[PDB]
Amino acid sequence: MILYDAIMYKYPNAVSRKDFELRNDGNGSYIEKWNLRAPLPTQAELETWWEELQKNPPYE
Repeated sequence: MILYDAIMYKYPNAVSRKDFELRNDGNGSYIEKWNLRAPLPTQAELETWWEELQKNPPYE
C-alpha cells in the first residue's frame, strides 16, 4: 500500500515534500521525515485509513 494516499485521506491540509518527506521503496512510498505536530500513526491506523479509502471512493 501507499502511505501518501492514507496521509491524504486524514490530512488534506498537509503538504507532501514539505510537512512530511516521503521515500520510494518500490512497493510503495512511506514516511522518511516527519515535521508535523501529530503522533506517528500505527499499523492499525495506517491500515484503517487505507481500508476506509479503498472501501469508499472519494467524491472526485
